[PDB]
Amino acid sequence: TDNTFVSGNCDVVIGIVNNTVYDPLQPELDS
Amino acid sequence: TDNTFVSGNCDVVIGIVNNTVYDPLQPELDSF
Repeated sequence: TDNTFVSGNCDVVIGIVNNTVYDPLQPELDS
Repeated sequence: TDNTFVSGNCDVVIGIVNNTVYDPLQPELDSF
């Protein structure tokens, strides 16, 4: 999430691919 | 907080306005 920014939706970009975006805040709050 | 940064104080800026800056960490801490 720190190397990318959220813009629009996935139905806009032509050729978008699916991958897991790692959020460093999730494991810090879970631990 | 990610779209802006903290510089100076509210009193030293001319024509400055008041608002509520949204902190994305707040809703994440609500579940925590």
